[PDB]
Amino acid sequence: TSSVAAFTSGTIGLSSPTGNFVSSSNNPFNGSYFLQQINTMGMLTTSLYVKVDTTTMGTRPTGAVNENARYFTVWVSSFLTQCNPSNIGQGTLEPSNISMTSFEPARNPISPPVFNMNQNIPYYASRFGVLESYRPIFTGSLNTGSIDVRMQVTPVLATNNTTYNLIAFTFQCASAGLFNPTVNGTVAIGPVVHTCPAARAPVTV
Amino acid sequence: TSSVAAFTSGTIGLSSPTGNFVSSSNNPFNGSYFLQQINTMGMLTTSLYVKVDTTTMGTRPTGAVNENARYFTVWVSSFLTQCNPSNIGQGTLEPSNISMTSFEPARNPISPPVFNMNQNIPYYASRFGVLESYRPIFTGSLNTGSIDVRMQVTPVLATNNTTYNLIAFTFQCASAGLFNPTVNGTVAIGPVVHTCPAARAPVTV
Amino acid sequence: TSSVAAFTSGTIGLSSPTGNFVSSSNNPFNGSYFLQQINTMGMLTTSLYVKVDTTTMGTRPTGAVNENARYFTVWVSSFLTQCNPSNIGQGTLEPSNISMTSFEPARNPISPPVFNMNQNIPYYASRFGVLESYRPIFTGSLNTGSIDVRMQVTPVLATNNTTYNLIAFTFQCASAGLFNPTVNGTVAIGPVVHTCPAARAPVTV
Repeated sequence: TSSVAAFTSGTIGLSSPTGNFVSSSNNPFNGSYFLQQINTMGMLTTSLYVKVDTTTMGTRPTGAVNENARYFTVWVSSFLTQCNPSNIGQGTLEPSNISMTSFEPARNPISPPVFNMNQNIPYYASRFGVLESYRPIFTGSLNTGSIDVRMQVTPVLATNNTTYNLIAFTFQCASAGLFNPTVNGTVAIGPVVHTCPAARAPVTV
Repeated sequence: TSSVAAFTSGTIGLSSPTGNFVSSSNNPFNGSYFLQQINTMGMLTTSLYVKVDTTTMGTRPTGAVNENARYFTVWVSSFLTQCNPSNIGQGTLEPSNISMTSFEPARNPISPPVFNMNQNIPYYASRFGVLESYRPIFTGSLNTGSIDVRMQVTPVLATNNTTYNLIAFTFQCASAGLFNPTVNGTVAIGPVVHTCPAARAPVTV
Repeated sequence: TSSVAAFTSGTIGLSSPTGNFVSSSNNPFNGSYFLQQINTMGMLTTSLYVKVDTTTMGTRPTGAVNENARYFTVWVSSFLTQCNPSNIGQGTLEPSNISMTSFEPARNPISPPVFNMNQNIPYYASRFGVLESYRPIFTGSLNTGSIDVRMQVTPVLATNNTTYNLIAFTFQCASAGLFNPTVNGTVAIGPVVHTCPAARAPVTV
């Protein structure tokens, strides 16, 4: 068995808004993504692109509190059926017989707050970990400014009363606009690269 | 065959100014570098050191526009003959029969503006991607302050009119001086480390 | 022999305060750490967690001259018996016959100031290289605010008069409190990830 493994999911051209992301005001929406991870001997490197198109993201409730939200969270999961809040799709594994457990991040020993999926507050704010600064690309009148991303391996309490370790990425826009229904266009960000310890070196199924 | 490969170019001495770098005022200059790259199963990691010695970098013209310039760009290329704006030198491949195409970055899906080499405008500002913060080391009276580095995989229209994907690094100084002919010394920065998706896993020639 | 190798030291529990760290007021103290490193074909990646508990860190002398320190340094070393200022413990190598010399960082060609362990000032400030921003987790009255980490490969003159290359991590707290003996609690930070070139590709003993 290889001491190196890769997982890829999403659309190479950020074309299919199958991701379920949530704004800091608890409004879900849809975005495209491209996720490319490698496990090198127990260290997980995750490369993530995200794109949100106002014409394919869904309904933006009016109201100051809803339109003025600047943050949104994307969950990267290796438990694509048991615990997958953002709906990361099945992808491509290399070697093809490698277990998805090869992309589970190690338990985070700083012990951040649990994301409790049983209380149906769908927004979790990633807060404890590295903050990286990005400038995204726009089209239309949408202008988020620069976006910092907080990255935090987090225990997620599923409805089955068990905790699973996922990576929360919270995108922190400098300016309001993505969630204001009068503002239109697209914002695309990445590659957002995160490194953390994996639960294990790569294992075959 | 190997799922991991390495490319090394430049000199550890940082005293061979063969790099063709360009200030935001469109003034070319000579600088030293040391580039060490690894491809791990389709993920490209780049370590770059840059060093500029005012006595070897070439004539610095006077005038506010030239002397007050704080930004400069270095292009990292895997197409050393066909599209190599900053003159990355032939280097060492491990294993020795691995193809340079193993160090090609994957097309950036956020689609940033193309660098058109045919326009005879040598400076391109890296804008879209991660910004990392460095403190460099100086000698002499030269003092750039801290330097942030923006890192962007970019399509480049080469002089043969094929489009190639390269990595733009724009170094953003806090203080002017590097391009002031009355300010002398050296500045050395690094290791500046970038991760992005490669176009492929490693392949032999 | 593998072109990939791993080293792990410390405890995931972050409750064994055997690390010897030093504040900016030259006061030593004890902390817990969990260090996981990988060498991929000559590229060294370091994941580091640090935790400090006021009940186990040791005596914090009184007086603003001591209590107002916001910075501390942690030395990551591969020379565990000859040059190991923070007392990184023997750990676990994968594969088990791989040399510790596989985790030695390459000499830093920007040539930052040497740390001479034979003289009597224990605090060394990491200055030259990347600065990364983290938010840590607290318990108790302790609040350091956010913490930036400066990461610098550094020549260290050991007490045997040989110079070794090590990695200096200086943790820069936004607020004082950690070294004020009337403030109690814990602070845990990470994963702090650093990449730099290794002195060599992995080699077996």
